[PDB]
Amino acid sequence: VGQQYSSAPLRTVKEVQFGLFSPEEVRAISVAKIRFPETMDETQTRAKIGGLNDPRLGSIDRNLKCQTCQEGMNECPGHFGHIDLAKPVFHVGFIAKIKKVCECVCMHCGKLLLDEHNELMRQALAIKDSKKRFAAIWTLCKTKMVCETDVPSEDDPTQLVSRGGCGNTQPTIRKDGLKLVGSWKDEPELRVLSTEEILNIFKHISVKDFTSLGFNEVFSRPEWMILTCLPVPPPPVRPSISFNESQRGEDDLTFKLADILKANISLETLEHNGAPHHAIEEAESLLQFHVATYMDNDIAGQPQALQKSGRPVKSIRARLKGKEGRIRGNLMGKRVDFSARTVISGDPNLELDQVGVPKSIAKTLTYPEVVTPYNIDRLTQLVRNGPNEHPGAKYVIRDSGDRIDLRYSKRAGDIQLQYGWKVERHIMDNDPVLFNRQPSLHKMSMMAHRVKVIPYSTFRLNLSVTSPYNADFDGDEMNLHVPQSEETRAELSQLCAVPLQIVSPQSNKPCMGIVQDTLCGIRKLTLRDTFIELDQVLNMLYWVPDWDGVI
Amino acid sequence: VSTSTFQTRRRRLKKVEEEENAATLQLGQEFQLKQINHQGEEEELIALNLSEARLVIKEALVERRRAFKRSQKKTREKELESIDVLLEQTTGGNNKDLKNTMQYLTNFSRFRDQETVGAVIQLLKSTGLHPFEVAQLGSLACDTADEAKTLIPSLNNKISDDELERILKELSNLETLY
Amino acid sequence: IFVYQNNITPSAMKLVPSIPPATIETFNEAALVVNITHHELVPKHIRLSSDEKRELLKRYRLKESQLPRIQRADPVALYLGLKRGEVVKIIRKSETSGRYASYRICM
Amino acid sequence: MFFIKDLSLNITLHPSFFGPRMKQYLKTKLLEEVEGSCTGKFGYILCVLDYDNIDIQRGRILPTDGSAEFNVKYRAVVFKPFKGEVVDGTVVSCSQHGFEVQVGPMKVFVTKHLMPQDLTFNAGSNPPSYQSSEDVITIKSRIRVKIEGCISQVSSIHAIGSIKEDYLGAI
Amino acid sequence: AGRAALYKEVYNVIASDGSYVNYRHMALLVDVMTTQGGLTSVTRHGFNRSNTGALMRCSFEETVEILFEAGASAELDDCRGVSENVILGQMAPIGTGAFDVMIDEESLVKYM
Amino acid sequence: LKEKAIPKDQRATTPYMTKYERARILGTRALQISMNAPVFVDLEGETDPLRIAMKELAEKKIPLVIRRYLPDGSFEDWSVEELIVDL
Amino acid sequence: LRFGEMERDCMIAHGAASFLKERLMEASDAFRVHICGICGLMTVIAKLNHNQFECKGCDNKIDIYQIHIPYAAKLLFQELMAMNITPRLYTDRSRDF
Amino acid sequence: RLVKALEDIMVHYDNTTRNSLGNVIQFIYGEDGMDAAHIEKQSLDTIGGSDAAFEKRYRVDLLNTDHTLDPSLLESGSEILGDLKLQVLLDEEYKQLVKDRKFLREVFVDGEANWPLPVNIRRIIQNAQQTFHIDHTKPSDLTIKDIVLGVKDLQENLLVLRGKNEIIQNAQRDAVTLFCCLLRSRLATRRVLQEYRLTKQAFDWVLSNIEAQFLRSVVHPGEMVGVLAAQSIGEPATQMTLKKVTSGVPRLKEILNVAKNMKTPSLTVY
Ligand SMILES: [Mg+2]
Ligand SMILES: [Zn+2]
Ligand SMILES: [Zn+2]
Ligand SMILES: [Zn+2]
Repeated sequence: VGQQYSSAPLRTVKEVQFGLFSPEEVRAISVAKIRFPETMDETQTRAKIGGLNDPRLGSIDRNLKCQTCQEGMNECPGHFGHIDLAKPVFHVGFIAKIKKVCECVCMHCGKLLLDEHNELMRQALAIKDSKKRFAAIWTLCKTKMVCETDVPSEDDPTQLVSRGGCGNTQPTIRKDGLKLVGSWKDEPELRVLSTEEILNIFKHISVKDFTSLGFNEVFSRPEWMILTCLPVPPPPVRPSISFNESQRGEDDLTFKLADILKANISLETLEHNGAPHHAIEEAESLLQFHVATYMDNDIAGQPQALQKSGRPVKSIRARLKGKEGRIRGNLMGKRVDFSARTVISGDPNLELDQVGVPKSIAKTLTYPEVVTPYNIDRLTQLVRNGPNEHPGAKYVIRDSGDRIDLRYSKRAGDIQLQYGWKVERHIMDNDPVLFNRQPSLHKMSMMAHRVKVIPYSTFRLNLSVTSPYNADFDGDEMNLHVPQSEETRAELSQLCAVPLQIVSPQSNKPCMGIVQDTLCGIRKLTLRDTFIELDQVLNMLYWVPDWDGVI
Repeated sequence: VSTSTFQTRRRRLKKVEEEENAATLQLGQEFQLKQINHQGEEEELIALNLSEARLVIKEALVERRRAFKRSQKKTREKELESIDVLLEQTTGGNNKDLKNTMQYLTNFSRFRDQETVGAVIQLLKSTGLHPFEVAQLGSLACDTADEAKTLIPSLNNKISDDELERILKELSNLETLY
Repeated sequence: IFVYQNNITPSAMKLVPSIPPATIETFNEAALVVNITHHELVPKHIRLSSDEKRELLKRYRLKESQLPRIQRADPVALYLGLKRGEVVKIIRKSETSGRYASYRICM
Repeated sequence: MFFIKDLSLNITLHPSFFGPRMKQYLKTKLLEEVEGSCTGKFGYILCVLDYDNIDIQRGRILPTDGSAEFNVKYRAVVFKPFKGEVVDGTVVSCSQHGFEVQVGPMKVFVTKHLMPQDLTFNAGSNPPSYQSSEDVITIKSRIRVKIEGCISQVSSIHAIGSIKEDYLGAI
Repeated sequence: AGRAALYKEVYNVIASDGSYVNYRHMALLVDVMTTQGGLTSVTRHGFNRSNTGALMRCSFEETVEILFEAGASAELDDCRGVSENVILGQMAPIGTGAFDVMIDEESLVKYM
Repeated sequence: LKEKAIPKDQRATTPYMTKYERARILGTRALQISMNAPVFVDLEGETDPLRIAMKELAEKKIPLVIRRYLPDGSFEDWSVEELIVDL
Repeated sequence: LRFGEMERDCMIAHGAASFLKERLMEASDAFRVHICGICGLMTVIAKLNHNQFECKGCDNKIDIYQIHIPYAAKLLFQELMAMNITPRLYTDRSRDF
Repeated sequence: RLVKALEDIMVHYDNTTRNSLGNVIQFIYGEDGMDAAHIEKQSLDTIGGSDAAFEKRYRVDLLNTDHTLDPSLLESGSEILGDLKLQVLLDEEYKQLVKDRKFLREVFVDGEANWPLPVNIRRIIQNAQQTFHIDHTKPSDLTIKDIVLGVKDLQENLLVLRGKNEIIQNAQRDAVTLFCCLLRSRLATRRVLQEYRLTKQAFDWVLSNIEAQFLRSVVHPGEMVGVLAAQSIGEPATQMTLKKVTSGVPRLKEILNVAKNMKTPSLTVY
């Protein structure tokens, strides 16, 4: 979806490279230069200001605009803007690793707290693997706390050789809320760890040191854990549910970005102006807050920044969050088209795999059958028959990515067809469907059935496939899905068939016996006592479809 | 729908670097001597001088006017219009480029015999210069190196004044008349 | 092969793995009172040559990584003086095939 | 100068043409897509080579639409010009700020001030020309040109150049 | 002997109830529990930690955090797996998609 | 690397057709036949590409090669000509 | 109607890979994007009419690729970019394995 | 949780069972390469019973006036009495029955004979029985060279893995072992004629039907093992509506979590 041709060569994704956004990679992705916390209104004139949402990125309203690309909404993805912070500030969920990295390196000088001049260390250096290498190194040198200049070489403990200069003691580090703290060692000396500082420190660490310490020269270098500018999320990331006109409807997310921007301007206009220097920092701890809040707002540091009404605001981590969240709910299954739920009842007469489907649905649901010699007659027939005669159709689709409302268009009872077109038609009898009854506990709750189109408003099925899905008749509701690709109905009809799962590879046995009425009487009848007579017997014989035709 | 070639290096993200070109022989990373063949076998550079080209096109377009009928089953001046005919059937009808170049070549070639041509080739491919240097030398005329290596900068120190001198002397001999 | 009765000096072992090539294995009496391998619930594991190993690797197309693994201080592993890069051919019963032929590298 | 390289091509195909001349249509379609073409990479793809031994290879059938992709292995004659390079060609058009020359499927362009510090512009002629002591460049004249720069563009390589150096200019 | 006791017990869980599971099942479960080295638990601390497609991993509890640690440690997903593909709506390399299909230049001619 | 090709001799894997393979091939075919594809059988009276390709298999006339992949990074080419159908 | 996790697993069991792909693309999400071949970032300026492409700064008008992928994941990626992690998707592999 | 551990585990194309990474789990699914559907519960008649009845029912000795078969059974039966060339086989075969019983008695200490086994052979010879309408009052025609030399062959044709390499071959054998044992059990020579009542045809038909019905039951490389088996311990579990030790549901959880601090930890000293 996102129609109309594309000169673009199609491919598929083989690898996903997870790296970290460098301030310049952003400061280059970026079209627009976000400076204004006002969405739009050109001093109140409905539109947008060259500041936030579409200074030159995605667009609201059904109007083509968007830096040249036009195209318009459905088709357009976001185009990113950037936000230059005042002074560098911390990432939220990278802060644990920031601490655990500060603990392994000498600040002020920038290097490892251990070389190949120490076997317990050099032996962690053999540990090929980021996660446990970094781990062995952090466990290893979080104890060591002075910037050694000289170590006992692998000869003897007498002559210590020299490796790196400065020695300035390492302050043992503790975290507090959204700040870092050090204490250089009678009595310690507690000093706060300032961003810009820590930054510069990371930023003077050599490349090999990078590497061995779980960091990647091109896709993820330490500096980027401390943000300079900002990834400014294009419009439909944060979509405004406007109410016609003269209102708005913006997103909590957009309001948090306007909030951030605000805070940033506030700070900035103290570093140009008359700085109560140690009141400037009193506002930097706002930037540091919000930028951490728009990523995450459920930390340990209680303050769960609400937004004017009690609403906690939904930090981004909350959209990806488990169940219902993007992944456990949108990308691992979703709501979908060509589907149908209804009350199920049982009929003792349709072949195991048949499935009684009401008119209202053999009427509602479309199969897109293509336009081809063996069917033309049929297809046209339906078409003229129109979306109301039971065996009708609903849309014709032209080789020009163009639909036809088979209940609207003037040319209703007209249109000849076209070799290479598409009839979206009603649902015929013996058709492949993917019936199923959640909860999904095995193959046997999720099978394919041949359709039998019928009256009344109830799904109908075979008593003895009651145990596979496991549905009583106290009023159970069931799901139905419809094929779409020919080969879809293939996979369905050669794999998912209800008589394919008569023998279960779970207990190496049948999972679809006879039941209740049936069995109960199959016994009442089997008996020695049970002698039938001509009249009835005959009715019996005929009752059986294959009966060779012999008494 | 794009078109591919035989040597993709890693998308190291590091976009920058790839230099510009000159008669320091410096070509794109698509035209240096060592380039891998189609069956995977390393192979030198295929830089063909004028004429050598016209012959290539004529021929491979004759095997084309041949194959284009094997399934049908079920002199300067003159070459001009003869080939303005060959193309007239073999192309698709849009190669303004390809026809143009046919004229250019057919008029500016120095040789027109699969014989004299070869001759030249086995003459030049003796001083193992860049298959380019070769080519240029094999489609542009001269008298002294003073012109030669001036118009073909890539030489200069590579092949001596008097030996490139001989090679010129020989080339104005093998110069197929018109 | 050295057997200790109740314990060895925490600095006496401090000079075990510092005599290449040959190696050095501590052991406890009470750790050898009964046979590990003779318990009903174990099978036979088997040492392999570099050739047997590289053959298993080529005929299954496996990389070292892709192979199942066994600890080093696995009781069984000490039993056979297992080393880093070595490989056992576990071999056991089966209520489905009678015999199943397993493999493990050493951690 | 002219080159010859091995290349390939991702060509996709509808399940209609799964008939028995499929091969030739693939050939054809390739020739459509490629012949006379131009990129920044290689350059003016002139004509394919060796129409007989065109490398097919089986084709993989795409996951949903019936179509099938073929990676046509082929090889062709092509043409990419360069900086500092010398080539001579026939003139094609003339202005006041200079004159244009055609070489191969491509056009080199020369500006006035890329000509002799004594070469003159005669627009009082027909067709327009450039005058000098002995030289008289015009509509058709053949000239030796030093290509000074290439500029990739859509489906055309264009360029600029000079005749100011020695041993350069008309012939 | 581990894998063993392991099964036995997992088994008395099922046979205690009186049910029938066919060896191969829990047998597998258990081989997965053991192979990698010792006892790997069916839990977030457990198997999730390993090396699967980062993406696959983050369809299990520890989302955001995974993705963070993953993007820091320069991870690179093979995508050779269900969840991975699935997220990218590509055909999951399973059975009905464990193999490519081709037209055959040659044999196509024989059939006319 | 194209050296990832297991030559048609020294071949390895089941000569029979997997239910999976089959469903996917029958599919592919019916899908391209409803794509105005060329048939290679006589429609003894058939319209539905499912029935069609079914009766294109029973006459193993289907220009198709299953390129099977083997973990590490290999492939074996098996044409429907080649395979069998116990299934 | 919803078709998720548990269902996805059942259909994995039947092993019908394609049916999945469709049920969860052409029967729901679905969507087309363009990506650089240098940075898996959906940075392409899609000139789907005037036939130009580009993601300047990455200075590319040439090596670019169309790709089908559920819109939901289009979003997820933009979102993980919001949190400053580049999920650079690629057309081909290098690790081989 | 369960499922999310084995999603990507399947039978890759060499019948190895592996994960998305490549790491192997089972080397050959169900340690046999077989598929739960085509599998029914057959009885191993070689493992139970008294050595008395074993000797009786399986022993074939030509060089004996009471132990050779009564020519009523086999046609060429009196022109056999004391044949040194055949007794060479009969004894080798019967040596394999010996070896078997004591191998099966090794694996199944329980003594249990009734088991999950591919290819129903109990019936395949009933279908045969009433399919050729053979009579329990007339003579066979198979040679005792035929019988055991045919069986000897059928065995081989029960492939499961294919490579041309010793590792592979052997491993294969491993796998087929048990089934084999059942084969040798019910295609035994005393059986064929004394119990069943075969004929050249009948026997050759049974030979073939066994073979194919074998290759059918093999696991299809593709099948989604992981998700399979998983769904199938989740399925019986959800039905556990809950001997004084932690039983079921809770214990189960304990287990999956890597039960460290456990509830009822009995310990059985034999
Ligand atoms: Mg109920
Ligand atoms: Zn746009
Ligand atoms: Zn220092
Ligand atoms: Zn880019």
